[PDB]
Amino acid sequence: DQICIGYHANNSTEQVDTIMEKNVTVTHAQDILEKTHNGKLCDLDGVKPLILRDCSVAGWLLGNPMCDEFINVPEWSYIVEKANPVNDLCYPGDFNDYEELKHLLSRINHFEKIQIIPKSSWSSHEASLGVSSACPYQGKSSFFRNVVWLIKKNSTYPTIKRSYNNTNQEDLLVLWGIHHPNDAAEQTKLYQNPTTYISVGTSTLNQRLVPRIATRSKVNGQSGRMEFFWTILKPNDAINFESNGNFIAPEYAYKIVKKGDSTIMKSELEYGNCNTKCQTPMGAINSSMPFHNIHPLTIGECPKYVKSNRLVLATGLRNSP
Amino acid sequence: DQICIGYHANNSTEQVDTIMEKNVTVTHAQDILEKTHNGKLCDLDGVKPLILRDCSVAGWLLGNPMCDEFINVPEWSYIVEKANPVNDLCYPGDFNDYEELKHLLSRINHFEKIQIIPKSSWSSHEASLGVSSACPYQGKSSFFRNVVWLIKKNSTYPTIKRSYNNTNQEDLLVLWGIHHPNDAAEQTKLYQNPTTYISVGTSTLNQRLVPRIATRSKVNGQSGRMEFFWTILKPNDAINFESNGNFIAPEYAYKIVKKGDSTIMKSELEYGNCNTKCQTPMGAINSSMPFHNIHPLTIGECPKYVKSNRLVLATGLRNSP
Amino acid sequence: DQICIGYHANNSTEQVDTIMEKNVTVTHAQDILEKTHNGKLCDLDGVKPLILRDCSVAGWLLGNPMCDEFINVPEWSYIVEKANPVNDLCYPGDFNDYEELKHLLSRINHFEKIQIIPKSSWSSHEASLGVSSACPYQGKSSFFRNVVWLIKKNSTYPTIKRSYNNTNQEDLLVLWGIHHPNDAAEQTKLYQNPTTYISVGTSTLNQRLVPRIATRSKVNGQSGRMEFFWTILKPNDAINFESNGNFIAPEYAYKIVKKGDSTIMKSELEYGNCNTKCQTPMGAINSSMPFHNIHPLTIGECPKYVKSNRLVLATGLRNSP
Amino acid sequence: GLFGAIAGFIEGGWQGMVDGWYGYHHSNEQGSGYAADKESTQKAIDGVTNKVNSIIDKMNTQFEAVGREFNNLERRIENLNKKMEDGFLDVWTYNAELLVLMENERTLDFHDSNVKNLYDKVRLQLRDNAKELGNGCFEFYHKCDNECMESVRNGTYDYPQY
Amino acid sequence: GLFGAIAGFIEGGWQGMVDGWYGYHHSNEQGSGYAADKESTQKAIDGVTNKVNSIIDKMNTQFEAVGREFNNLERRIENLNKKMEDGFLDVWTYNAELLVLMENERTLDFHDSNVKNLYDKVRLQLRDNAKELGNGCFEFYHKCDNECMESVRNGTYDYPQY
Amino acid sequence: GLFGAIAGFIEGGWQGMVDGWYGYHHSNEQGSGYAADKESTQKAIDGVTNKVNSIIDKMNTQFEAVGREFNNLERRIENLNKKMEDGFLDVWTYNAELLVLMENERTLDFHDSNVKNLYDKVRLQLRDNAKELGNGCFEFYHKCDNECMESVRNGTYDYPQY
Ligand SMILES: CC(=O)N[C@H]1[C@H]([C@H](O)[C@H](O)CO)O[C@@](OC[C@H]2O[C@@H](O)[C@H](O)[C@@H](O)[C@H]2O)(C(=O)O)C[C@@H]1O
Ligand SMILES: CC(=O)N[C@H]1[C@H]([C@H](O)[C@H](O)CO)O[C@@](OC[C@H]2O[C@@H](O)[C@H](O)[C@@H](O)[C@H]2O)(C(=O)O)C[C@@H]1O
Ligand SMILES: CC(=O)N[C@H]1[C@H]([C@H](O)[C@H](O)CO)O[C@@](OC[C@H]2O[C@@H](O)[C@H](O)[C@@H](O)[C@H]2O)(C(=O)O)C[C@@H]1O
Ligand SMILES: *[C@@H]1O[C@H](CO)[C@@H](O)[C@H](O)[C@H]1NC(C)=O
Ligand SMILES: *[C@@H]1O[C@H](CO)[C@@H](O)[C@H](O)[C@H]1NC(C)=O
Ligand SMILES: *[C@@H]1O[C@H](CO)[C@@H](O)[C@H](O)[C@H]1NC(C)=O
Ligand SMILES: *[C@@H]1O[C@H](CO)[C@@H](O)[C@H](O)[C@H]1NC(C)=O
Ligand SMILES: *[C@@H]1O[C@H](CO)[C@@H](O)[C@H](O)[C@H]1NC(C)=O
Ligand SMILES: *[C@@H]1O[C@H](CO)[C@@H](O)[C@H](O)[C@H]1NC(C)=O
Ligand SMILES: *[C@H]1O[C@H](CO)[C@@H](O)[C@H](O)[C@H]1NC(C)=O
Ligand SMILES: *[C@H]1O[C@H](CO)[C@@H](O)[C@H](O)[C@H]1NC(C)=O
Ligand SMILES: *[C@H]1O[C@H](CO)[C@@H](O)[C@H](O)[C@H]1NC(C)=O
Repeated sequence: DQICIGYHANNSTEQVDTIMEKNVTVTHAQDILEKTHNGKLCDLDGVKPLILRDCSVAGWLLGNPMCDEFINVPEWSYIVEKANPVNDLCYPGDFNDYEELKHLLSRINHFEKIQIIPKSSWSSHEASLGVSSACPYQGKSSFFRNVVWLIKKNSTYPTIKRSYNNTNQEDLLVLWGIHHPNDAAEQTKLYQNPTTYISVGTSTLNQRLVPRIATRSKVNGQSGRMEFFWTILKPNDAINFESNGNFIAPEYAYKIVKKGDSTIMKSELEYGNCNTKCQTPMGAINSSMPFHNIHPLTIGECPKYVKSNRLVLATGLRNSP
Repeated sequence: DQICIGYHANNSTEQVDTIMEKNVTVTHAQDILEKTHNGKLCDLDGVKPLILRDCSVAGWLLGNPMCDEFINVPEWSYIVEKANPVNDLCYPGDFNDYEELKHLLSRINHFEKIQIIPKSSWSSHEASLGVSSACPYQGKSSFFRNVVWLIKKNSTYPTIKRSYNNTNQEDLLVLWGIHHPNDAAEQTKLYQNPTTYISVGTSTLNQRLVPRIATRSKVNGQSGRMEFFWTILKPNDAINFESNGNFIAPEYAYKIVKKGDSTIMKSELEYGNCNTKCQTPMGAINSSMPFHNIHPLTIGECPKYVKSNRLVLATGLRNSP
Repeated sequence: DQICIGYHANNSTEQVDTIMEKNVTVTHAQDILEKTHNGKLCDLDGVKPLILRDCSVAGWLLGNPMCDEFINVPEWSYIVEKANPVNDLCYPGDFNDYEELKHLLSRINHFEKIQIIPKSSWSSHEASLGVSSACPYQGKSSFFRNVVWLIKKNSTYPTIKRSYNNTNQEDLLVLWGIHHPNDAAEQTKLYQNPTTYISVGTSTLNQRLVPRIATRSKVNGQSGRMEFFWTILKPNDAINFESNGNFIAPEYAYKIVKKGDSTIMKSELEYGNCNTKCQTPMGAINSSMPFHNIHPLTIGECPKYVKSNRLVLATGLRNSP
Repeated sequence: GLFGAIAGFIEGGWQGMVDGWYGYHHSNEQGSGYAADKESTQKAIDGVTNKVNSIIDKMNTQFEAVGREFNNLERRIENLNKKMEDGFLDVWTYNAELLVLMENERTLDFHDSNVKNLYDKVRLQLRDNAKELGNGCFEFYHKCDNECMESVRNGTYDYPQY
Repeated sequence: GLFGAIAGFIEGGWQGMVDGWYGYHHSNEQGSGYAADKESTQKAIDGVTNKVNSIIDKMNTQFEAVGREFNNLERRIENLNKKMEDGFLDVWTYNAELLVLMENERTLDFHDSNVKNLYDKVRLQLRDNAKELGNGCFEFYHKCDNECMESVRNGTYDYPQY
Repeated sequence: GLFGAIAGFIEGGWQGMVDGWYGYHHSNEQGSGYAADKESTQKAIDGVTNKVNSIIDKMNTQFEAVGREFNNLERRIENLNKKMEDGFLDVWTYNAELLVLMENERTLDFHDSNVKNLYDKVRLQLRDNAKELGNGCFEFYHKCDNECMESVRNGTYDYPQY
């Protein structure tokens, strides 16, 4: 008669690593790394992302006429932009402090577009011939829909003096621009006055832009340039414009209604018709694992990202052969 | 007859955590995390901090007339500034490369103010009517005490050409400024000359500022702006001014006598009448613990900051019930 | 008769540290920290570094006449620059976005110099009297060899309008500059025209520089300044110059033939006549240790840098006395 | 393993013991079979479960990357940003792999130890009333019926009675 | 615990043993009492003390946050700065908590081991001159007066003499 | 050490045992000598070798500093850069030192454990056919010639035969 002490064994082929030994077969183990995603861009907790498709943040915000899809976008959860969107600045140029603005958007979930300087109200200037072949719409020359490219009327560009008071409650994103022409002849041809400027002032802003003549390679058929600028007008504050020519005046500015957690995600993927609690640029994640290895840039309630191929914890004991 | 092997027990209720078990009662333990502070701002090793009270670094350095307390400050150990000091730029504007200057101060313990361009010495210009209602002193209009706001004399602002040679041994912080007026009428009213400039040069500096007209919201009763600039004049180097108007000339500059470990600490607290070897924005620390959890931004001989609520090491053994 | 169980001992005096005990003598151990270097700068995998000796990257690239050694440098593995090279900007001034350019060089192994605007081709201007005593060569006044300092001819500086098309395949680094003179008299004396400018344009660049008059301390015998600028001209793109005076025109630009892993290493050491697989600013490394403590800034196939004085792993067991 | 029991003096595990991690096997004239030791099993389950939750929880606070964009003449800070984000990933990847390796080793040894301790618990009861065979088993001097066997598993084995 | 002694075959500790971590209790016709084993106690004190100092010392070099200020259009680098400073706090907080958990576990086991080893030291002297009761105690075959007891604690227990 | 064998009940090592980490020494009428236990030695060599390679490999991915230059009015980001690079060095220096301390401790204990387990392996064969002297040695009741000694090292010691 005998009694023996012993331990469990089973048919398990799960393996774990230790410092001194790799691939130890164990009776029980627990994977803690999520390796799979659904390969799609999805709603984050039911709230759809802004998928800019072939438009950039600049195209969207300035109102590139190929970006009419985004003429009034509802609240978003995050934003998706391709690596090199084709519909950016249709008329070539720059967007001043562009990255700093994009950073500002990462804390914004909703814009509400409003008209601050009506197009009709420019009676002393021509406000309806501010178009170009670089920004086409349905076969015809058009322009950034949110700013108005003003030119001389009956051979006269009189001084502009406009002011807008932010009487609404929500911070206001105001965009405007300057036109840099090719030569002295083009300047007088559009604006008459040979030496011009745009002065912009707010509570804090103290700007004065002057156009800049230089001979430039053509880009989308134009050698002239537009340089766009922006500010955030606080509530009860007033923005003040004064110009001589070359002014791209605001028509519409964006009201900042909802501030919160957001992100600009860079991805080529389209909308997946889809819902998740954790999104990545490669696809959405649904798991209870404490870790994953899909992509570092996630949004939502996510496992922690690690660069591992494999994380498996021993729970049971060394399994016998 | 028998002999037994055994171990110590006692009345201890100290507990420690392990990976596999939490709240294990042990016979002896050692707390290593300091959780308490005295709630005060104190001298660091006997050397008092500069408590700017309701003034900012700009108010202090430019000599905002509400900041006379700091007209000649002795050596400091660290500096304390509120989150939003009320006595900043009394006349509205900007301070150019302000943050880069504040960073410079983190390596400075002592300034010694000296006069470089006497107020009396401006015989061709008016140098005693450079005041405003935005910078009041004892009921009367005053101005930043360290720079001189020069205006026209007998309707004439002749060209200024001044030079100061840094013949003292210690690097010199020189401050100056430009005045941006509201309109063409104000320009000639103060400075006569309609198109003006300030050119500043040193061994390395090659500046030329031009005033900037724009219509601006009022701030502290003014729509005009001041933009302040600075440099560090090395020893044996000369600073050279030339202006037409709009020049806010240096009177006093600061000598950098002591360079060393310092910090600008952001806190609402006042002076505690007090001495410590380790200071935080919430209070001072006195302990031999290797760790604390009070605040990450400390100055002095400090424990290492961690975000833990509790760090307790087992020294003794598992205590019996 | 007996049988005993026991363990190895030997004459070893190697010691290791543990948490609970320091300096434990063990029978066998393995050092894993490399502490030695050869004290020399060496070829990296047979490919020599560019040792700028007493020249800076600016001196080299602008062609400071004391830096003729580097007039045509072959492919390099890394670059070595002293902390304060004496042959920098011989004519005083600044180099715009200098650090951003140096960063660009860290991804470049080879430049190929080519002529884009021949010196001879300036028939309407004087192009051979653009020299100074600050940039001497063999006893005589000279100048940065890669850019041409153009001055008036028969008392006439007519407008310059030049364009270069990048028809070669490799990105092109184009350098140019502006001259800032001392006073109104010097301006007309060199360039005739009192108010001048340089406008530069490419596919993306939209520049317009204006010279800046100010009274400046002398530096290397000059109070006038040069400010140098650069761009990367893509292939098939054109650079366009227009100026009135004060223009330092390109003669030579650098073709970017090889892009790859490189680094600008700061060191006082000269060439060691030497080859290594891992280089540091203090010397080269040859070891199989996984770690070293020589210097953090290494190039090549290197052990990982740690700040330890000693890392030794126990392999054997506690050695007996 | 460090404690010598698992895959040591106890050569291999028991496919036949299904309801616990550790236990006993008996052989006598009435038959034979396996019985899990509930106490030591449950102790093991609590320990390993606390370990896993401790591991998950400690990794709770950990670096999260954010998108930041830079222009063509902001390459230095762009590169700083990249090195920063990558550096923290490398630090946390290392933490996670090393923790898993180290604790897996400790988990295997924990089990080994639990087995060694159950074996000793039985050894210290039986004293000289059984032969220690060297393989996990004790061969009794007296006959040990099911009630007898049960008292060994009880902790109740009445040594003076035999 | 891993070594089976503390709160294992030795059920509980001794409030009555006041002058050491580990030791002996004796019972004979002359009386009874506790005696600390000085050597194994002092060994434990040296180990734990070195551990604590090792732990404190390793955390000596560690990240220190510095104040850096940024303007309204330097939000990207401000955010980089914040993520950097926070990230290092998270790394060092984790290091400190994990080290304390891991070493606390090791400290408890160290003690367990020291007890098991003192018990074995005594067991290996007494050999078959005493009954191993199973609870930390040895019951002698001969009478063992105070001098006898002292020789067991000595390391001197003369086995052939009994 | 935790397992009580090395520098414990086995007082010291053997300069005379040259061809392994652990083994046996025998004494009988035919002579005496040392013999390495190949199996437990090789096990130790594999473990320590895997440990070292695991340690080297885990440190493979680790922060690398890059040169970045800044001008006189870029002091804030220069300082950020410096604190970043230094901070990661401190983190990896700490990782490397702590790993080496911790694993060195584990390596010493691993050996101790391997010795204790070889001693027990022999003890469990000999059972009551030898006196356990208390010092690593077993003194036999029967004479044990070289073939006898070899069977103890074999694992083959025929207990019923003696
Ligand atoms: C408001 C206005 O002036 N619109 C013009 C525009 C501007 O004058 C010009 O862009 C300023 O730099 O120019 C447009 O013509 C330029 C265009 O002419 C075509 O014939 C040619 O094919 C193109 O390469 C280009 O030169 C324009 O389309 O932008 C006309 C527009 O009405
Ligand atoms: C040196 C000087 O000119 N001081 C004036 C000052 C400047 O002319 C002006 O600030 C430049 O922009 O203006 C002062 O008057 C402006 C002031 O007038 C009050 O009547 C009114 O209540 C205020 O809102 C404001 O417009 C000034 O106080 O700043 C007078 C000062 O002497
Ligand atoms: C192209 C040209 O004009 N070269 C001049 C040069 C420039 O006019 C000047 O640098 C622009 O600021 O000036 C040179 O003379 C200046 C020089 O004169 C010496 O007599 C004196 O010793 C020096 O301190 C300095 O003032 C020059 O050498 O740079 C002559 C050069 O031909
Ligand atoms: C362990 O298993 C993996 C995956 O099955 C295999 O690829 C690897 O080579 C093995 N590692 C070792 C050290 O044997
Ligand atoms: C804007 O208008 C509101 C009331 O309509 C006023 O209170 C505010 O001060 C105005 N803006 C200014 C002063 O800049
Ligand atoms: C341990 O003790 C703390 C503080 O007394 C208590 O709040 C906590 O819930 C306990 N933790 C566990 C796991 O029992
Ligand atoms: C300033 O003066 C000193 C002597 O008084 C002189 O040596 C120095 O060169 C002067 N400054 C210059 C040249 O800029
Ligand atoms: C260990 O040895 C080193 C180097 O020989 C010596 O300097 C040091 O003081 C010793 N450390 C301790 C704790 O004894
Ligand atoms: C440069 O020349 C090439 C052909 O010689 C041409 O294709 C290219 O478009 C030119 N540069 C321009 C258009 O800027
Ligand atoms: C265990 O078993 C014995 C014999 O079967 C029985 O008499 C006794 O009551 C039991 N004791 C316990 C603690 O279970
Ligand atoms: C220990 O005690 C014995 C018996 O009391 C005594 O005779 C002997 O001298 C002592 N030996 C040591 C090493 O203390
Ligand atoms: C070991 O030794 C014995 C006695 O010398 C011998 O007869 C037997 O064949 C051997 N067995 C093994 C497994 O080596």
